Amino acid sequence: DILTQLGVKDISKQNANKFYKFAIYGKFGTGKTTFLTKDNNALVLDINEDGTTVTEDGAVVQIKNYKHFSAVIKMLPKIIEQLRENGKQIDVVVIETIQKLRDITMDDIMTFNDWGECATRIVSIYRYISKLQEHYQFHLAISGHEGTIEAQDQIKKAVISQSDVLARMTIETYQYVLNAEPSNLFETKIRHSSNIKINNKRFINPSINDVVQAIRNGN
Amino acid sequence: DILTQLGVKDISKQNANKFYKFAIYGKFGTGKTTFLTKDNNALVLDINEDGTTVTEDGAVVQIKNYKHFSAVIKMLPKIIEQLRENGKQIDVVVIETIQKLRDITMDDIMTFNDWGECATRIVSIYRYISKLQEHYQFHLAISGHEGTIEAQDQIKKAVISQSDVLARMTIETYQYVLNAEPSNLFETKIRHSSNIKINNKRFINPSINDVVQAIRNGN
Amino acid sequence: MIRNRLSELLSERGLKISRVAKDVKIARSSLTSMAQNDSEMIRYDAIDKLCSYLHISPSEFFEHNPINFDFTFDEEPNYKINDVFEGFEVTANITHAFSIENFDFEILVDVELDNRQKLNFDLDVSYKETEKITNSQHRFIFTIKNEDENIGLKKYVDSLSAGLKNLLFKKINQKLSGYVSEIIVKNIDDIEELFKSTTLHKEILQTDSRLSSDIFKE
Amino acid sequence: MIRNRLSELLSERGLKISRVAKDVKIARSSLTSMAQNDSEMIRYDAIDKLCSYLHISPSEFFEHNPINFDFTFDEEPNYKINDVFEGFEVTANITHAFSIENFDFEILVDVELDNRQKLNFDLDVSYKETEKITNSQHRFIFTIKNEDENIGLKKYVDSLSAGLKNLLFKKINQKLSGYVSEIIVKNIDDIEELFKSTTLHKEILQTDSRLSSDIFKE
Ligand SMILES: Nc1ncnc2c1ncn2[C@@H]1O[C@H](COP(=O)(O)OP(=O)(O)OP(O)(O)=S)[C@@H](O)[C@H]1O
Ligand SMILES: Nc1ncnc2c1ncn2[C@@H]1O[C@H](COP(=O)(O)OP(=O)(O)OP(O)(O)=S)[C@@H](O)[C@H]1O
Repeated sequence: DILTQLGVKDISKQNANKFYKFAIYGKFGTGKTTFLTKDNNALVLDINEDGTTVTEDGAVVQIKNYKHFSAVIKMLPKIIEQLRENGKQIDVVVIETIQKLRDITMDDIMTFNDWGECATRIVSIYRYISKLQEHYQFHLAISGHEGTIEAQDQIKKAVISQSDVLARMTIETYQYVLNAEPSNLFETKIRHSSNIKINNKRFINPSINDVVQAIRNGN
Repeated sequence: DILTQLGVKDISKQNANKFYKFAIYGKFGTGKTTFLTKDNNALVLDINEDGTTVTEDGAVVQIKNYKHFSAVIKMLPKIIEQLRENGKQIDVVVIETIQKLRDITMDDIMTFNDWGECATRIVSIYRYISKLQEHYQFHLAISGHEGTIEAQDQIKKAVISQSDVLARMTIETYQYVLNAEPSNLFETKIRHSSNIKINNKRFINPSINDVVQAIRNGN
Repeated sequence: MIRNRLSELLSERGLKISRVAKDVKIARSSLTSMAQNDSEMIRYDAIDKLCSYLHISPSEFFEHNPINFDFTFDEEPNYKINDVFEGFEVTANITHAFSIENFDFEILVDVELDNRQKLNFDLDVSYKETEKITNSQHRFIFTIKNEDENIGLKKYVDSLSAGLKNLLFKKINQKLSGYVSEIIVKNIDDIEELFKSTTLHKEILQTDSRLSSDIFKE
Repeated sequence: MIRNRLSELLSERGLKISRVAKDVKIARSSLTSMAQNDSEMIRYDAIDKLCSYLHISPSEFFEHNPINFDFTFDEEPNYKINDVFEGFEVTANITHAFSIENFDFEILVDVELDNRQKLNFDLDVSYKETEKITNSQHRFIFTIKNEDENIGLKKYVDSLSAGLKNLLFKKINQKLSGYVSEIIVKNIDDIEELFKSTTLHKEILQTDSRLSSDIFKE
């Protein structure tokens, strides 16, 4: 089959159960982490930080070194299967901070040559995670701090391009809502098929499931 | 066990008895130290100051030099065991002033290179205290002076990110109340699980216990 | 056909290679290789030291059978290999790197009897599938196309003792694995992994191919 | 087997090491090393000065026994070590830095009798657990797998005098600790502490491993 010999594949079947990636930049003290772990079915790879206190339930692993980070990503297939074995439910793998990934990769490589290598490390990680993402049915989510998400463009470009849904989480008693509605002031994008229509792009008390259901089924 | 090989651990069990860190920034004469030591079960590592008079009972250790500071932190495990052996109850370790930590670390390192090293010292301290924090079941609390808490962002960023609860204490007959309700004018954040709801984010005559109970059990 | 019987003799007595080597003053690596039939030559000194040490006559050390087999592989095989792409670089699964559409060739075997008379049997072997022995390793499986015409070859093979038969099967497989692996490595270019490093060619050489056929049952 | 008896003789007479060194004009460091059986060579001058000083014949200074033991460790051991991470850098607890999944190997012992005849015993030793002797220090514990086959070795060991037996046990342990420590240091990279500095490799070398088995009871 010349079709099979090349990578050509049908879209209707590919978009049916696809696991979307989610990037959430919620500034400070808003609930973007709560959002990621609200489902209580999450594995949090936090970096030099411990924000697991907010999560109701799930799995978690402190990352203290770039070497430690490389090991967990390489053995991630083996790890996820056993949590499912122990009976723990993992549907999403979360990296707590993109800025810390910049800091750790920089230490490993320690100029624009250095910055380009740092970008190369970041792009390589996403490609590796994605091939496993299709294999193990795990949603990926990365979170960062407002300062658009704060970082150097080469990274921002790569993150925004690859990310399916990019959202900004803000608090408006007080109501906490995730607003992905288009806007010049802040940049957001949700990907849905032509037939699917999002009547409301702001979600109050949001969870990864609710977003998934909105992007697969009618809002 | 591939799960055990890596640091991956369950969340429901991790958030059950977690000892939260508390950062309380206040203006002059707002009785911020009273709150931390009201429980009368506290060890105060005051820096170049003596505010133990407001406290009724507990153990206080004056810190006069960066070298003295390094020693107490390194031997802190051994110390906690002895005060508990003497029967003194220590549940919280308090550093009186973050600005003094900036001043002492600066003397030890004496440019942006100097500032970055000062930030490196501050981040390293928290990581060290945290691993003991899980081991010895001690709440950590740091306090500073309003001028948001006054400091240089690199420090502020690290403190706010790591701190579980950040609160501002103000006096409003006159009443002393800690307000962590969200607000553009002042920045506050309390971390609680989705199911837990804080009906009232302002606490009058506050103590560390009351906050702990509010963040674990229903407000 | 001839093989050393050292591995069996030591097992019945229970002496380990580590000890025997210390006493007979023969280096462990050489004694281990000679324990297997891998070595091609044996030094007269080794035959006597061991024979005196285990009170075994030279007869016992060697097993002989007058039969003798020869295998020749076609210089020109028919092979078609299609690159699969699919980012093999991330996960080291050979199947992603390349796929064999069809690889078929002939192996000529001459079973020389004890008498001068010899019999000629011609085997045609073709690719069937690539089995996954373990997650990280695979074994190409090749099946003989014509077996009914060469049924007589099987009668000569099973006549050998079990130890000789296991040796012969290792020899036919080692050659096959070298033949197929060498052909593939040339047609497909190497791909180095992003994250020590295992290039595609090294993985292909490591890969082993074992013939699956009625004639050979072990 | 042979050891100096200086430590016992001085204790009975009650003389301190410092006074003896000042009188016999031998440097304290050398006399202390020789008090232990650590030194390999002894100068004739030392044997006479001490023997004249303590009115002891040369016979008394040395204890001898015709028995002689030899130990050989496998060149190729089977070892699996898994990095544990968990921020060892903060608290110096080796367990956090690395964990041994399984480390097993063989030690070959030859008990040569007074007569030319020698007996060969083969010991297989495996990892069991890492005991914590003190909060800052640990001792890897290894247990002999087969002891019933090598019961006879124990009968030869306890036949020695207590002083010789204590010496032999030190020799078997020192070698084991060097062997296991050297293997681990290569597989695991060093980690330097944040807060003089104690790197992981230095801690691993300091760590000592003591064999736990019925054969050796002291
Ligand atoms: N959907 C929500 N409804 C009401 N309050 C919420 C909601 N989400 C978050 N909060 C509040 O915010 C707290 C959690 O804030 P986090 O999730 O830690 O914020 P974040 O922005 O993800 O993280 P940092 O560390 O503050 S940048 C909760 O305990 C609530 O006080
Ligand atoms: N014709 C349209 N009407 C309404 N919304 C639309 C329309 N086209 C796109 N959108 C919105 O934009 C989403 C798709 O954006 P994309 O097609 O991915 O944008 P793009 O600019 O082609 O690609 P990047 O990756 O963002 S540069 C949809 O899910 C809608 O939210």
